[PDB]
Amino acid sequence: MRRYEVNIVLNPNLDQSQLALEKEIIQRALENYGARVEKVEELGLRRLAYPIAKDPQGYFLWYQVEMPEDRVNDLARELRIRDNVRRVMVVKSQEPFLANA
Amino acid sequence: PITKEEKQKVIQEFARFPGDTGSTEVQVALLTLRINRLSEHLKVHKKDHHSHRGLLMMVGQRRRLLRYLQREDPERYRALIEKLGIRG
Amino acid sequence: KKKVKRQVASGRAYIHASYNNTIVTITDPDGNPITWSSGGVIGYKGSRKGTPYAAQLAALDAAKKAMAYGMQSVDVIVRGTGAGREQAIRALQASGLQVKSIVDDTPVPHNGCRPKKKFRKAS
Amino acid sequence: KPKKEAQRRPSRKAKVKATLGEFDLRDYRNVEVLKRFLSETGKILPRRRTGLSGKEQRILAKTIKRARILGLLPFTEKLVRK
RNA sequence: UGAAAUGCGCAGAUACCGGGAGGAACGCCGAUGGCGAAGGCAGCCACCUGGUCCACCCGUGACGCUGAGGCGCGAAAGCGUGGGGAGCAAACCGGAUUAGAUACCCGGGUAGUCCACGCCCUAAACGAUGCGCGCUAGGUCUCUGGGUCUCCUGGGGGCCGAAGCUAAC
Ligand SMILES: [Mg+2]
Ligand SMILES: [Mg+2]
Ligand SMILES: [Mg+2]
Ligand SMILES: [Mg+2]
Ligand SMILES: [Mg+2]
Ligand SMILES: [Mg+2]
Ligand SMILES: [Mg+2]
Ligand SMILES: [Mg+2]
Ligand SMILES: [Mg+2]
Ligand SMILES: [Mg+2]
Ligand SMILES: [Mg+2]
Repeated sequence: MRRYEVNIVLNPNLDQSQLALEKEIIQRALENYGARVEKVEELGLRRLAYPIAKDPQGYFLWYQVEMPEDRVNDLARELRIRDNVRRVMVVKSQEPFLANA
Repeated sequence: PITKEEKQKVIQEFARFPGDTGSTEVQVALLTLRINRLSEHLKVHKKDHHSHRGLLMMVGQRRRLLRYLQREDPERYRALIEKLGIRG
Repeated sequence: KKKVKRQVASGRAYIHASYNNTIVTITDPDGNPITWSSGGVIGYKGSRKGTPYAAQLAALDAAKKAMAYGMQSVDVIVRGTGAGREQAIRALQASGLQVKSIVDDTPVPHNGCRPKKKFRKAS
Repeated sequence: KPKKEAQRRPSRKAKVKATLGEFDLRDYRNVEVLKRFLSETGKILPRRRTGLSGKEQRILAKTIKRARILGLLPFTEKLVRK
């Protein structure tokens, strides 16, 4: 079991009710595949530099999970089967690379 | 992927004595453990010729130890080869 | 209506320059075009269409014919690598068309499609 | 250039402020900062600029790319003037 | 295009805006860089896997180097079966230049380039310099780990050079 980070973008037209309903499903999805949501961060809505699915703005949800490697590339699939879900990108939770000054 | 803890386990099953971590006995093991691990991988992705290379070193690598051990104590030779159900 | 003298006041001015000919264009603030001229539109037939005049001169006709629909100020949009850049522009800066902005958008493939033999090396 | 060469860059030394201060290099979200490590266009700047070393840029880059896919940072933006 | 012509455009092309399908490669980073036994290898992400360098001195105890034959790997091209085929392009179709052009230039175009499995195995497959090991001034730049860290110690890449070498380079 390794940690990861799932980034997820959605539609801007959604209402607190729709989003809340999708997340609930994202979350449930994660768990169906040994995922244990450690954190989350609804930084939703930002100014995309390029229209994704023709829309110039998106919801940025970010989940950290300690999944069983063998599944990662599968969730990533089920997360991307939802219309409202525009893009998904899981990554390895890589140490800080403090750097500057 | 494994190989992080099990190791101790293999080491501890072959260490000719409390703390032995490098005797021929052990090496072979460790290396076999790796071989089996790689062999398996190689059946899935059959085109990873490179890894197929590392296979051959170890494959030869292990063999060599056995050839040394085989001449310097046939008594422990039988046992080890046999204790892994090997060669032929 | 008939042929209708439509007022636009503002729009685009796409300019395509290359080792062959220079095509200027006029459009409405929403891409839609109004009138385009070129080097071909005015006499010039051969390599004379890549002649820098091919810029201005066309880049005057684009204007003249483009001032007929109002347009007093335009947002230029350069493209391609060759000659005629800026000229087509300055051409609009004396044409009577106030120039809002000058932008470059030349499309360079992030490496896709094998170019024709004619293109391959550089240094 | 012409009689300047314009290549006279005395190993910088004490580089102004080193371009910002204390900001990770594997931040696939921290745009605010990344937006500075790109020319007028999402053109990642060279070493010549920025102010980074070996392993560093290998990362900064490996990051800016991860960013573009999230629609956070740009790949190619238009040029104003000229 | 050196000029041109074939070619494409009023069944309205080019040029601009929007949307859709598809294949292939993958900008800037990127380098005077990296990794690999060689061939060779660069969008990103995850996973499975090889090798390798360093620090610690902890374990085995000479267990080592080379390697005829054998076996496996081996750019591009080509071959077989099947798929795909955007761009490009042998052959081939025309255009033009020429004293003549089955050529350089130009407009199309098939195999091919693409993927799967199987076959071929060659190469300026070049560092044109087998592998390993020990020994013999330095300086300079650079990648990567340790360090009492802009200094010293290890691994790798370049530059200039002691002795020495070389027919010279
Ligand atoms: Mg026109
Ligand atoms: Mg590894
Ligand atoms: Mg050998
Ligand atoms: Mg081939
Ligand atoms: Mg074939
Ligand atoms: Mg065709
Ligand atoms: Mg010779
Ligand atoms: Mg130390
Ligand atoms: Mg060295
Ligand atoms: Mg020398
Ligand atoms: Mg000498």
